[PDB]
Amino acid sequence: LPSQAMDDLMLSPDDIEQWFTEDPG
Amino acid sequence: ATQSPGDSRRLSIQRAIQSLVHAAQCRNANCSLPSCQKMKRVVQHTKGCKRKTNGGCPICKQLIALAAYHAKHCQENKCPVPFCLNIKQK
Repeated sequence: LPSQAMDDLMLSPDDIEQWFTEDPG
Repeated sequence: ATQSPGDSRRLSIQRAIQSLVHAAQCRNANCSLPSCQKMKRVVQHTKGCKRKTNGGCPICKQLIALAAYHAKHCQENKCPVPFCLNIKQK
């Protein structure tokens, strides 16, 4: 499945990335 | 170079999405990737929230962003992600 694509699509990634992987230990 | 605004921007949203997608698709609230939990919970924060976009809680927003702008490219109508197979209703 095309999950990956250029960041031209997507707006500021800033949030979900932290939700993807922040460091909670 | 691969992507210079972001191979790191992209790859980071790509992961955001892959996590998100996974988190969408993964239905194990005790998957313990709590970071999977989390993304999932983010989807799930988002949807149990309606202030997501309406108010301005952009987890969902950057998740709608994430999900939709994802959606926009994952041609699928059926399994995991928030606005993915709901934006993807054509």
